[PDB]
Amino acid sequence: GMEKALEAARKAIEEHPEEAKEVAELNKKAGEIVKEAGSYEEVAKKVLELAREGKLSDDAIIAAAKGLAYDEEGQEVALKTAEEARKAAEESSGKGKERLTLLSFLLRLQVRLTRESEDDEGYLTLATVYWLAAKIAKKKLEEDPSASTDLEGIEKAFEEGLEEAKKAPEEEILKAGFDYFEKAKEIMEKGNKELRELLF
Ligand code: NA
Repeated sequence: GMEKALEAARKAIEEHPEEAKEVAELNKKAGEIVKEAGSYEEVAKKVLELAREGKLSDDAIIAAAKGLAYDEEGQEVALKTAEEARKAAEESSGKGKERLTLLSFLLRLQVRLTRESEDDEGYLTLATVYWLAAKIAKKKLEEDPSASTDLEGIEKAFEEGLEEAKKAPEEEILKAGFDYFEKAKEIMEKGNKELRELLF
């Protein structure tokens, strides 16, 4: 059912092109900030450390995970940083564990999107559907506290949200796309602003 869900994501991009183009440009800006802050191994280690020390906010982690995964060679580094974040989050607490868990999840999610898309416009369409999956995944974690805050538990909630997202009605995916455009604009504006100050 992924085909029909992509069709509803494309309608949202056609019905709000100015917002979707802003998100796509905010995504390339995150890629530039991370690419230009130094080598991909330098930035990833730096991004992991700042996240482990509670200095990267949730929006700056979203932006860094995108920027580190928008390069094929970066995908290997982003995957390495994902496992390091999970092994560091397991030996951490509070914000350290929480921030590194998001970092681990978002790195692998962005590598997945980047691998499953052939250009930036295919990425924007697929990311719209994953945004609905995340909301469905979040409610699953909110309804069930026992659900593992662990990376392996969030991904299972995401897969369950992704399966339910492919089969959602047209208007549900459509409205989720307009919200993605709205939220991604704010998140990436603050996230890139914060990555800029910390990485240079
Ligand atoms: Na870099």
